[PDB]
Amino acid sequence: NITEEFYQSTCSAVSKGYLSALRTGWYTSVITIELSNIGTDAKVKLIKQELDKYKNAVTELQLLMQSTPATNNRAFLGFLLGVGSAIASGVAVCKVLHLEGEVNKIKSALLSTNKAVVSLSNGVSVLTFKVLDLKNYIDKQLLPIISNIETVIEFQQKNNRLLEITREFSVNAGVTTPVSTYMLTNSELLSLINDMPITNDQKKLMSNNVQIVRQQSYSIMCIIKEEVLAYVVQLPLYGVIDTPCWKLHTSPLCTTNTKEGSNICLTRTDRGWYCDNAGSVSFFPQAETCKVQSNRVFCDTMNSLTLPSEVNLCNVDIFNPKYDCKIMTSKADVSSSVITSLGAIVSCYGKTKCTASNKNRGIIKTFSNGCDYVSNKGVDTVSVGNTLYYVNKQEGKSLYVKGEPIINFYDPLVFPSDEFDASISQVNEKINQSLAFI
Amino acid sequence: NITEEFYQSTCSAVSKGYLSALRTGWYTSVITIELSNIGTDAKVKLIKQELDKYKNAVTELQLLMQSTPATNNRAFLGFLLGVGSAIASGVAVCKVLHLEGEVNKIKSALLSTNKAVVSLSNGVSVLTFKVLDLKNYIDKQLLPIISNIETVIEFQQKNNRLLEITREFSVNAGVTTPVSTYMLTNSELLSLINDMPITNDQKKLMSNNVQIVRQQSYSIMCIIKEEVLAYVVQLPLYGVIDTPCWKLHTSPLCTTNTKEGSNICLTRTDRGWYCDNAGSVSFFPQAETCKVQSNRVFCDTMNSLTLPSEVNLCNVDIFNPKYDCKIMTSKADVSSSVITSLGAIVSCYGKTKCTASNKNRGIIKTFSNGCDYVSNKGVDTVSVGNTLYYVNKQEGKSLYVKGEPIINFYDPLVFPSDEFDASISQVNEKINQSLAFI
Amino acid sequence: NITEEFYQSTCSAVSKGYLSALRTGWYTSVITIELSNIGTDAKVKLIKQELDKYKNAVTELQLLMQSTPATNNRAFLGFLLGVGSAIASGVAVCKVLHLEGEVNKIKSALLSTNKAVVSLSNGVSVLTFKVLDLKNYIDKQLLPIISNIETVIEFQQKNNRLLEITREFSVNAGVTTPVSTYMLTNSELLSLINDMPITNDQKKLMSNNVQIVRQQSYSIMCIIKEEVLAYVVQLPLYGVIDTPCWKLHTSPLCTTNTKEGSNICLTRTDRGWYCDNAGSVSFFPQAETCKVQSNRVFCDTMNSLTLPSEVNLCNVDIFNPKYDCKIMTSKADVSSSVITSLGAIVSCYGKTKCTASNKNRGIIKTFSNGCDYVSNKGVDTVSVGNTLYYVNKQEGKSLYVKGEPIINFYDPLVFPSDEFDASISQVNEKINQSLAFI
Ligand SMILES: Cc1ccc(O)c(Cn2c(NC3CCN(CCN)CC3)nc3c(C)cccc32)n1
Ligand code: NI
Ligand code: NI
Ligand code: NI
Repeated sequence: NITEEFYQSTCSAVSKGYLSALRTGWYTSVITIELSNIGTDAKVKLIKQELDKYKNAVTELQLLMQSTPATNNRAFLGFLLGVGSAIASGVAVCKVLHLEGEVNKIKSALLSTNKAVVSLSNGVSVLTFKVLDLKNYIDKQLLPIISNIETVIEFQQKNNRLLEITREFSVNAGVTTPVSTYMLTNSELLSLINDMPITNDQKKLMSNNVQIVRQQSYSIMCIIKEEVLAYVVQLPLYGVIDTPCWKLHTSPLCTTNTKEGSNICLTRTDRGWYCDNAGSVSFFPQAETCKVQSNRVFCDTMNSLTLPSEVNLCNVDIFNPKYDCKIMTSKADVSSSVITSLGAIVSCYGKTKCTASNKNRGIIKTFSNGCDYVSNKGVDTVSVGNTLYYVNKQEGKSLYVKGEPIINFYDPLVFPSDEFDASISQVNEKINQSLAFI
Repeated sequence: NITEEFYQSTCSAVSKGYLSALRTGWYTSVITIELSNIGTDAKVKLIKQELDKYKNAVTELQLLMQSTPATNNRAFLGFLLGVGSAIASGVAVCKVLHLEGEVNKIKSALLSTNKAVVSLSNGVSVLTFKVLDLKNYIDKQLLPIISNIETVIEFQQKNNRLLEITREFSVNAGVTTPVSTYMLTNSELLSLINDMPITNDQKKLMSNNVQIVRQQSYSIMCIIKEEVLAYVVQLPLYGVIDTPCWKLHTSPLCTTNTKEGSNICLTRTDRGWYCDNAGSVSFFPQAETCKVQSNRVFCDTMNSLTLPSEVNLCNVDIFNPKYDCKIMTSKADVSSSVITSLGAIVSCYGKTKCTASNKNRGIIKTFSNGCDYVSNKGVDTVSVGNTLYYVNKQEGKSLYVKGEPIINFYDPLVFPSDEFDASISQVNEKINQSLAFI
Repeated sequence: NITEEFYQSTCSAVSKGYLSALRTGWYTSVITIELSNIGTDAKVKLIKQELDKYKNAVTELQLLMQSTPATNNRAFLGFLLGVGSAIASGVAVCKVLHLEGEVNKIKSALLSTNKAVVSLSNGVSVLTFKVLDLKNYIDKQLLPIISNIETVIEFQQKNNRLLEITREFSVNAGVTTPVSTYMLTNSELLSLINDMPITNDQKKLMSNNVQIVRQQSYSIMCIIKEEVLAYVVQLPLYGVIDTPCWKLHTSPLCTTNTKEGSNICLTRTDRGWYCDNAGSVSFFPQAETCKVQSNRVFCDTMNSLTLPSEVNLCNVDIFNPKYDCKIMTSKADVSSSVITSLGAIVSCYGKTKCTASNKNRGIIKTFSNGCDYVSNKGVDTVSVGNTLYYVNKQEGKSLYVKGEPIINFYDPLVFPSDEFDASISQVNEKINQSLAFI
């Protein structure tokens, strides 16, 4: 049940009713492909051509794995975030696979089965998968060599996966995300998730959202040694599930004076996704880092700040004494809209045409200067200047919470007009300094 | 006919002569694939293997469509933009396809033809396409079952499109962009555009720029129901065509005093693409959101601000009284270049080596400290410090408009040196306050 | 030998021991595919179907090349960078290939061989490659037409490369990066690099890092004329190799007073990669633009500033008189971590739980309020609030350099709390102004 409240006083809107799925950790599995260490007619020539693609793929992956895997790591409020190393857990597992005897343990565990748990030498208990046995196919079906065309067809089919895995790694420098169906087919991933040491709620959540799991996973090319090709697939652990989440939408709140350039603006800067988490609130300032599936929101705690739950008071009383609510100030009174979950915020200033329309009937509301809001019931589009926005047509109730725009409480003569990483208190602090000198 | 003017007074350059193609709206088409609801030798075994890939693909897409489609939406002057919901129109059409009887209308309309217009239950008139009839192939060619190898080959060819469509959706969570040739082949797209309810100028523009149309389109996986696979392809509507566009390039303008750290800088912040549109100017602050093809510039109005055409006065008189031109200030006198359409802006400060070269002859100009410009006639590269820039070799005339750098009109002692979202008036406003106290 | 030093005084850490590979220029090669200008049974029907895919691909590429190739160009300290035109060199070479007689020279040079150097009409000496002769296959093997199935199989294999090259160009508007194995196979690229007019150190570096070369290259679709398909592959020139590089990591340094909101913060803004280069330092403010492979760091000089080597003094004495070290100030005392090459910086403020753990033993350190650091020896994870960071497990020694946090030297009453593009001197300059008025 999605709902939404718009706050006329602060030109912001909160969408409630979502359930969390937060990636809090990683699980590393080792996916393996067993390799073969190895007068012409037309059908044998096609076999030699496909066999050469196989050798080249192996040679290509071996040349690729002469270097340690790595990505590119750093050194509205997104600049406040820290800097992780996303594949550091997978790379550490991959580093263990280079120790002597380590690959042999995996090779031995997968001798009689395709699915095995192996505890590596450093105590890490990883699930191991043999997804393709090219050794057994090439040795039992191609080493006999003249032959037939159904072997040519079948060999192209079994080799194609190796060639595609190699292509993906070649244009991604050994590290891919999302994890394609060549790295792990849909059935392999589902059975991997089923055999995973996770709870029953996590298995259902991951199985019902495999496409999201793929986007939150990495495939890390690891080693080719002793006829074994191994890459680490690093899967999300969802350690926070089904807690309340809400999306804060903000838009500029300006005065609407007639004289151009005499207008002052403020904007709440704490927009993003918010999820209750372990007694605090996980705040994701760049809401584009989260993916929404029905009422479930998938985020990654690496792109979050951990905040006191009092941050929610900015939505009811931005002047509350318990949390210093974050705002920016400006003079730029430019018009724009923010499409919310259940409606649209319109910040209409100057001489801009701002309307809301219905498909069949056309314009049904003309906005006046200021910040205003329309629900998605009976509305299909919104227009701000030359920009047409379609609104979301999801079901749910909106509440318009009336209140005076807080920008009216500020005297333009002492208003600090270029504050970015600011708050209610910092702006009051600067006002009182300009007031002292006059 | 592309032309360019450089303004020495403000360290900026405008490239004129371009024609617009602005995505103002969306058109939603429903693309359908008709599905089949269904002792071994070598050729039959290959058929069973390909048939299993088909079942798995269907099963995979069905598991994928258990959730509502969505992307990731937000909550130099790009921070001023609003926030749309790019696939909200497609998702709304897709939501209608889940109503009872809706899929049946599409199935019936496409019974005797592959191209049909269907008015959905909510009055939306959508064009509908059947691009692949796997039902008829599997039922009339594979249900008879021993057989031959040309059936194995042909079935792999017809099934491959379904498998690739499924792969794309699987690593993109049901929403792809650009729209690949598997979603819609080049011929299907061209005939879709031809049968579209659009003007003749729009049909020619889209047909001559299909690769751009692909990049501005989305494919939204929708429903598998009653042996019909349907995905919505959401195509751009170019409601603004052939209006004048120009690209504003800006670069830092600093004083060139000898004492390090005594220099003050300003930079015009209104760089981006500008297109005349419906009596105003559509401003795209993140010029990387537009794609240039010859003299045609393709943009998306969702990444624009609608501005008074008086904003063009900042290029002739930055101190004009009709528009408050946007600038930032700093002390960071770092060297850099901006490659323009027809030349290069060089901001050379401190001890940096800045030159312009020709392929055959080498260095032909050494820049002195300040902001300067060179046309692309006779120039192939520009070097600022350890950075080599190739210049664009497109044809067209540049004009160097002489004038005193406006940074010279500012007294460094009262110059506000960390203004970002500022303007000419805001900076004068702050100067007069620091002047009052001294 | 990677090493790291943490500076408690400034909440920053430097990772030393890396070797550079800086793309300083571009090399343009012309890759060519020779084209053919051209009652049914089952095997001939499959041949006609594959032949139609071939015609459509040619027709598609011809329609694509009716426009000039282009990308999307612009107009912590990344905003200081200039703006290049990445494919301007390739596009210029491609423009020459449209002059009359130019394609014929290439066609003639590659008549008896697949590898040739051709000097174009404007004096550019480009290496030219014929990677696929579909003309000779279609004319000598398919123009004879009933036939066999091994021809159907072989023709699908030889045509597939053309179809995939066409797909890539179709969803990328004629410009791809990275350069896939369809544009240039691994062997073709290696032999291209070997025949390149570059030094022996550059050949080894590029050959041992082809996957990185691919990511730093572009493929530019160019011309279809006189049965020749030509695209320009634009390869990086690494003109700076094996100079020292180091990564600067920064994190917020705040006071740790008990009263909420009374804390002041500063953060060094000069984080990024740094490489010695030609007497200066190449600074890459967006460290995600560089790719690390073992101890080699690959960057692109287009995303760099050229700085005096004195910028390194900010790591030893941020108050040094030779370079004005860049900082930002704020009041936002939010907790976060920065994962470094060999450890983790923890900025722990307020009521946040901050710990460091080992896989087997659990929590081994609890951080107190302030900025602190832990090496990756014996540490596997770090937790700041609800965010778990895995640390990098690479080998190397860390040094903890003790010193008083410089934030303690600032009186909060005159501390400028919203400076972004600031420096040590600018902040002192503002403090002395607020001090004068009190
Ligand atoms: C890329 C970039 C470059 C330069 C820069 O500053 C910023 C940060 N920044 C500031 N900074 C403020 C400005 C005035 N302040 C002066 C105190 N009266 C100083 C620091 N205002 C901003 C606004 C409004 C929008 C987006 C970013 C903003 N980002
Ligand atoms: Ni829209
Ligand atoms: Ni360049
Ligand atoms: Ni991590």
